[PDB]
Amino acid sequence: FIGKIPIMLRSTYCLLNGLTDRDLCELNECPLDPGGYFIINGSEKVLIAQEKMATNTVYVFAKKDSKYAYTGECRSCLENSSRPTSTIWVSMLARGGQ
Amino acid sequence: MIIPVRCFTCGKIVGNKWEAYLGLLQAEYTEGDALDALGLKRYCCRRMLLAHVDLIEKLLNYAPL
Amino acid sequence: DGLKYSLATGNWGDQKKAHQARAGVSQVLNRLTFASTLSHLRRLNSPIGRDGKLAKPRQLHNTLWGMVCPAETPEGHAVGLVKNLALMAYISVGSQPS
Amino acid sequence: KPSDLHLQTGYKVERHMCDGDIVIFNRQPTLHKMSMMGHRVRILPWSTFRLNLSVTTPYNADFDGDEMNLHLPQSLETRAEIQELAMVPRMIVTPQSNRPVMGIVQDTLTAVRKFTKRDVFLERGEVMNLLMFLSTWDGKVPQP
Amino acid sequence: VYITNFHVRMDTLAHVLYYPQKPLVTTRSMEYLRFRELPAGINSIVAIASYTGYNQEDSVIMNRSAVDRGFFRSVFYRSYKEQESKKGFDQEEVFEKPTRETCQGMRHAIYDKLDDDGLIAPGVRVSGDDVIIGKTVTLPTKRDCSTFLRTSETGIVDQVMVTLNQEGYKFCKIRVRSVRIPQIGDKFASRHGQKGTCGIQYRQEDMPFTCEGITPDIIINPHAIPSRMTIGHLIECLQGKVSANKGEIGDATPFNDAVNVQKISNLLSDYGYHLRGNEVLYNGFTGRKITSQIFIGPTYYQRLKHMVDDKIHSRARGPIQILNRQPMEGRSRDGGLRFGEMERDCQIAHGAAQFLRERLFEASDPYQVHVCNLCGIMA
Amino acid sequence: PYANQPTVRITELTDENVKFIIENTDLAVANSIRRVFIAEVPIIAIDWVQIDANSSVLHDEFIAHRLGLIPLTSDDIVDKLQYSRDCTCEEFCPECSVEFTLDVRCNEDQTRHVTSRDLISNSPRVIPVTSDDILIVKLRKGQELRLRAYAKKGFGKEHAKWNPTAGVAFEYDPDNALRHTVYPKPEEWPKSEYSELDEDESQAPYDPNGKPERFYYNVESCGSLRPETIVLSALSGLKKKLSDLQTQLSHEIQS
Amino acid sequence: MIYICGECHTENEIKSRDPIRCRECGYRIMYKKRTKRLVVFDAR
Amino acid sequence: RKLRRQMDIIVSEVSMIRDIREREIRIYTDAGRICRPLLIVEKQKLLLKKRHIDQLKEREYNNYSWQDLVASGVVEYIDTLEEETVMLAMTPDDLQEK
Amino acid sequence: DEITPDLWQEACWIVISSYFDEKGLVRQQLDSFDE
Amino acid sequence: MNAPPAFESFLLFEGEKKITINKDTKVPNACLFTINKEDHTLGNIIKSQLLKDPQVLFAGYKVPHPLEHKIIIRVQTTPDYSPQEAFTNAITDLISELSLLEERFRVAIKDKQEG
Amino acid sequence: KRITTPYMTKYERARVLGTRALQIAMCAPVMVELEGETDPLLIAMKELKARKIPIIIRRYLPDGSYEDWGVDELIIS
Amino acid sequence: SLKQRLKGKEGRVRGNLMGKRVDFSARTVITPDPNLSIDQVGVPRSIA
Amino acid sequence: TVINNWLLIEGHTIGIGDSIADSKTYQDIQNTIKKAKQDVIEVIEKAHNNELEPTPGNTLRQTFENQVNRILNDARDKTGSSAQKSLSEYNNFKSMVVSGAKGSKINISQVIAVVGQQNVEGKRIPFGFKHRTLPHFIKDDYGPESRGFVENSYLAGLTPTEFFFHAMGGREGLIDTAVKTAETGYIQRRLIKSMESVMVKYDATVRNSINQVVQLRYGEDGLAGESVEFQNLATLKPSN
RNA sequence: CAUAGUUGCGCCCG
Ligand SMILES: [Mg+2]
Ligand SMILES: [Zn+2]
Ligand SMILES: [Zn+2]
Ligand SMILES: [Zn+2]
Repeated sequence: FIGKIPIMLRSTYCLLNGLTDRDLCELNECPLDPGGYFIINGSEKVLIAQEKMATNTVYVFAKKDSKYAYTGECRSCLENSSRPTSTIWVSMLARGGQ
Repeated sequence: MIIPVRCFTCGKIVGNKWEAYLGLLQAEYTEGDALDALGLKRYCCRRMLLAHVDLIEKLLNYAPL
Repeated sequence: DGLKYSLATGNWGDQKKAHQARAGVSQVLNRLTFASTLSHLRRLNSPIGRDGKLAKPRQLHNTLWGMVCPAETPEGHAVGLVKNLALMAYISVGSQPS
Repeated sequence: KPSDLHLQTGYKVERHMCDGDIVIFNRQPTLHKMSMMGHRVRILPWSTFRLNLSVTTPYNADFDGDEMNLHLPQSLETRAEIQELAMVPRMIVTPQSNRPVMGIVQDTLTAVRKFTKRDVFLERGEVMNLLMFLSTWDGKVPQP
Repeated sequence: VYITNFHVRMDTLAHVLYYPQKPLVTTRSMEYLRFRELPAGINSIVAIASYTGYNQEDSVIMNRSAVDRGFFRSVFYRSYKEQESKKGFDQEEVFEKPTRETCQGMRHAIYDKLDDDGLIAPGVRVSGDDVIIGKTVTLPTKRDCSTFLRTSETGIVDQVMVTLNQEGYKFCKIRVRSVRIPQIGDKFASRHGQKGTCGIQYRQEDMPFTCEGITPDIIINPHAIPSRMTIGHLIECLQGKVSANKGEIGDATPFNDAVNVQKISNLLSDYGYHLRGNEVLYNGFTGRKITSQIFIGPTYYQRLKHMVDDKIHSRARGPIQILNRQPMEGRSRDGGLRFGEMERDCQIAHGAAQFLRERLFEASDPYQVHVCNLCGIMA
Repeated sequence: PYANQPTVRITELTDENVKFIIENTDLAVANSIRRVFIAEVPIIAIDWVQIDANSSVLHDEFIAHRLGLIPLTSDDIVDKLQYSRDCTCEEFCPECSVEFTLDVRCNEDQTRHVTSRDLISNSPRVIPVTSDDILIVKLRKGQELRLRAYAKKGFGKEHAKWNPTAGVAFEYDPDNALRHTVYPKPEEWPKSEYSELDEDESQAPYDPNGKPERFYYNVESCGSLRPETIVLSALSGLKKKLSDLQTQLSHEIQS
Repeated sequence: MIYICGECHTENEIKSRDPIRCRECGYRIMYKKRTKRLVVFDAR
Repeated sequence: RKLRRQMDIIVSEVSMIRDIREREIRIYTDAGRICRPLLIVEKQKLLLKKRHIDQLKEREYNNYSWQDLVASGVVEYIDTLEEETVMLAMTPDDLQEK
Repeated sequence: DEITPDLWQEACWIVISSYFDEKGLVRQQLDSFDE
Repeated sequence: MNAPPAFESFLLFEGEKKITINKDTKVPNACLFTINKEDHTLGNIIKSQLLKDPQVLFAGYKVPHPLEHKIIIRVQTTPDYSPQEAFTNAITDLISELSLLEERFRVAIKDKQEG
Repeated sequence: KRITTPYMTKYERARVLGTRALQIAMCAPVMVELEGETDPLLIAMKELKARKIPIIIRRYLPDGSYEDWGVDELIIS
Repeated sequence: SLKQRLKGKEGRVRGNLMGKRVDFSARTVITPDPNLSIDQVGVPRSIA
Repeated sequence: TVINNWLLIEGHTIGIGDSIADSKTYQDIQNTIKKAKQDVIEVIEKAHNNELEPTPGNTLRQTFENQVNRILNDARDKTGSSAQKSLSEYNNFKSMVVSGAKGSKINISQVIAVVGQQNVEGKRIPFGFKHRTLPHFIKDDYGPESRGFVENSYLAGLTPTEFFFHAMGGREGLIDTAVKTAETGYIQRRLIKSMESVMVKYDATVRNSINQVVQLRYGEDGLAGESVEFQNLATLKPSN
């Protein structure tokens, strides 16, 4: 034993998985309840999807807050390993310097 | 929930008609003809049986107390 | 406890580094109407971050067609940031490229 | 104990607010003098604040969900100050643009546009019913 | 009805409508939201017309008789909770109805409604100050730490459950039921953003009425529409009229050219009505025909969670703060109102210096100190 | 300087509704009459619901509200019954109220429909009107409902449960001869069932001398009272109101 | 006080000194029995 | 495209974006991408035929589900990145008419 | 053979009904957690 | 919370007069009848009957507030016919009309039931 | 050397009415005739119209000096 | 910190001296009423 | 009070019939839109054949989009004018607009005839995709429909593309209200604290808390803003 | 009459 993982309701390992509406009525569970949330200390907690820039991809932008004409960046990260996502910039300096 | 006793707007009794209205639906009437068969001529009363949702039947699936 | 604490508080990262952690990830599920619950479950959050100060994402971009609700945002200081999925919107669960 | 209820001159009674007491009324955000104005209180038997419709426009108020704040002056000096400075009739003309701040509003404005059309005509019963609501009427029914 | 098993569940806040209805004018997509089986709102005969003047500025006149018939009546459920525990061994709180002399101080609220366990049994009227959980912490006699209700609530204890907590302590949750009837100030909305408050409630005879004896349930202000341009509202009203006469739930899928206002008008005209939905109505007070005719018909309205009892409050010499000597919100909203800097400078613009002094100092936190004239420091 | 000589012609009479016409009368009189129909006709409706026990899926005051809206056959009993606030007793007696009892125990697998049939009065001359039958609630196996209640005199002004009419259709000048209303395009408007115009016509020719008369009525009873009895009770009640007002005015003038 | 088990609906008296548990089911959620005090609702 | 529509090696939600002008073929199999179903068009004609609708009319007691529609190569998932390389008819009844 | 333009109005909603019967409206959370 | 007692829109209070008379100083032979716990049901009909009287120079009524249950009826007359006299005559005429109407209605009920 | 306006300012009217009403509320003697008056504000208004309030306004000029005006010395706005 | 007790818009200055909570103050929802003069406000009985 | 009590006798309402126009009006609107879209196609042809010459101070793209913008603007204005001339004397939209109590002429033209061009940051809808506003259009399409010209009224209902572009415009309006509420009062609270103490002293001079003269007389005349009003000087304009 | 932390994150209303 190493610990306890909260289980999303109606997920493949939730006890309400696969049961018919008669069973859910027997278990005092609404058959129309969509599920997809956890119960933490009796509070129904739902996780919001978080939007972020996609990884491992070349993006050329125009940094106006710098001395660079353009910056090519790429947030590089492995498949489900090394959570630190190493971001690289390859940047063309401004030509206006003189 | 359950059918209202009276039509909210006019007060016509529409509580003794929900079960009969479903019985007529089993007899394969149109919804309009079923309501006309029950004498609901004002569309205030027709609103009830046509738009009512009967959730009490669902709540009678759970166990008592 | 750790997972529980995060799902209790919505603070994500080290518990000790919760001062600098991202917050507002996990939320108490909104149970006032069934449609409200489904809207909360199908909700997406775009953080401000360093990207936010560069380009304004509050506007409804064209690539939001058919993937996210064109008119559903919380009015106030979260217009455009908090969004809700289109009805036939499915998120890729990922797979091995091998 | 009636001695504790007995009164003499110089004593003070914190009486419940009754009709005629002056109250300051405002809505947040406050943007000008007309957003915080004095009114006279009227007891009404339900659970909201009431307004004549015209004073909604200086407050920038509408009855979708707006709630407003009411303060009660506690001294006769403050009450007189609100009476002589902050009452809405004194605040009709705003010095921001030397204009009236409040005017006729939606239903009244359309209804009076209809009313003052050249082809409006009122029989005896209608005019006699209408003149009941004219407070500053001397009681002379005019020559038709 | 937010969920089917709401009766078993005990959430912190819930609202349930007495008589929900699936909308007469629906969309195909609504079949798969399961909104047809868990509706939120009622179809109501709405007449779009100016009247005595209580509907103006996005307000609503309601049929008092309809509300007497259960129109938009709802229940608001609270679920309080409290847990017994043992902190060390110097104390152990315990559920039991306290007594005046067994405890070293209690509030004037009556404790003779609980049982021996100190929990009120379900089915008893409670007030905004009665005691629901008689809990007493032992003094290292004892000190009462019982719980009361919100000051602005008067319901009935619906369901009292007792459990062992995660650690193994007898703890209880208590549902309290309060029946909310629509009243003046309650917020209602269409499915088109026409948010409005209940201006006033008229009985059925005072309301206007058609030749058929039909009164309207709700009377909006027509001036809501031109600036907003919510023409889906009007088309919904027309389509609902057609649906209710025809006996068929009308389809309002947006991008469907099979339905346009022309066909709806032709179908409406087939039932002996004005093809554009207008009708001649009679003044409820005088019985006179109204000079103009009134657009009217069924439309799906929905009562929002906001009520005046939730928002109404007033402060007069209540529980000031322990640090700033200023009002704070305790058991309720009863912490006065922040006299913000905007209001301060507004009063300065008014020139009402005495009232401003009264607000900021003489009626907020008046204090006095003693200062030595020689140095200048408070002594 | 005197009131008209109004005449009545009854076009139709059922146990559900009465349709008739009043002529030689003023608009205000007719409108006040339909106001009295809706609001000021006294009937007997359930009030004071005391619930001994409840195991329904519905909370208690839900059931009390539903029982309040049950109509009761109160044809002639209502005359001899006094208002409870006017009666002198320990708050309830046969001269101000009628007792009702209900006790249903569903220990059966089938759903038990608690209807108006199950309501039991102590006085047989007051019954539920439908006694199809009005559904009150549905009970599961092992679920019961036991309560008693009373029913007392009152009129629709106090609460709509005392409203005896299920809609009072009212009309006058069906051809718009007075032009009290102005159709922007009268061609569009369907004719009334009391209209007498032809098909080419859409309005009667305007009369600058007409007055509202020939008011068409259709009082549809909810079922509590016979509609004939509704109209008779309404006229008697309004007569009583004006006579009492005259008595108070006589006191005021004498003072 | 009397309590009703949340699983098998067993009526049973439980003192306020012991852990709460149904006396032949082992279940650990109770419900207080309805009060026997008189209650009146106006039908309005 | 044939393999994904047949679901032989490539599972659906795997996005294949060809930038013709840049001569790039980006294949994406990671999680987090957002996709939706779309009906496939060929020779200005739908691959959806009346027989599929007939089999879906008796969706019960025949067990022809949406998964068979995807497996038969009639409807396929498309993400925002792929949508740039899609000429998407609004509706078949008018757009692909002659 | 081919869906007629008039019958297409029924056909698309039959397809969408089959889709939601297969999937439901919370496939995101459930599938993500299962993965 | 602040909902009024619903049974108090028709029922009087202690020392509350159902009707009071006040002479109106603006115009001679003009008086205001303030009637408590009454709606338009009496004000409109009494105003209509008063207007039919030829000696009534002016007759009107108003509700000062719909949430309140007062009605103010202003009656002004030629200077030979008191406003109280006009009010009494109007009520007597309405009572006679309602009695006649009830009698004719009962006769019509009997005729329709038999025929 | 009186340079302030003889017209009483609105602020001066407000303050003098409030202060005199507070005085009358403390049973100050009334320097005007009153009939059936209980609200001190109305009594103060009547005394103001009669110009019999026993108060002198001291207007501080910005230099530091001042003028003194009786309420009767000032023209009522 | 001590310095944080004053700075911002919620300290003892800008949060408690340029504005603060005040007694004898109520708030609630507004509704229209044409039968009141502009200088009049209806109030609930409970607040009064 | 008087106008409300009369309005009970009169009554006022808005309905569908107030939004419907005659068939000839719809036909005129359709002719106008056909002609305008043909003109836009002609302008695109001139741009494609490189025979559109830029106006000065404007590049060729700017001149092209200005031509298209003015074409669509005058099309909307003509359609709205024709719709307004069609309004009956009983059309209650015209009642509410003529009174000025609510709405405006542009609202009537939008609901009856044409919603018009939807703009983002004062520009037509940009190519969020590669040279496309949506996946329903060929690349490099500057037509009104592809560039976000809603050509159906609210009564007629918007097509999906038109609906999405209108949603984008509404989103811009909402963000504008958001930043307005953000900057609501910050400027004002700065101004008020800079000028809190500036008052009029009893010498009729305007001074600050420092007692420094800012104006010898308030507003250079010593007159309040409550009594002044507009007049015209008759000895300025006329000839000698 | 008198007694019930902050200090933040989130969220609801205008
Ligand atoms: Mg608002
Ligand atoms: Zn009805
Ligand atoms: Zn009795
Ligand atoms: Zn058990």
